[PDB]
Amino acid sequence: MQIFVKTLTGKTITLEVEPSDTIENVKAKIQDKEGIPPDQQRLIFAGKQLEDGRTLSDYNIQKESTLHLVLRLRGG
Amino acid sequence: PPKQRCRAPACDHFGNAKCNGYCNECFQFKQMYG
Ligand SMILES: [K+]
Ligand SMILES: [Zn+2]
Repeated sequence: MQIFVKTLTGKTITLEVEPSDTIENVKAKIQDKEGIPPDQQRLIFAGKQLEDGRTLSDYNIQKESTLHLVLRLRGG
Repeated sequence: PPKQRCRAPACDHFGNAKCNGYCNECFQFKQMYG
């Protein structure tokens, strides 16, 4: 199963994933492809922000669904 | 000028012209990973 992640540059990232994969997993995949620390990643699907400990399926993300990636700094 | 949302997907910050329509924050990230 593949999904797509759209970045701030309009680039589409293609990820090989499973329905049971977590959001944290998906962000770790993005870090591998792009080099972006997961704590700076905000994933959005259907306009809703996605929580680290939840599965893709929990958000009804399906084969070849597209997510949006927003990047934010963290100051603590 | 009038106001405009950042051109980055799903970003709801305001963009500016010095950053080509992105907000400052996305423009920083863009200078890094773009
Ligand atoms: K936007
Ligand atoms: Zn922005």
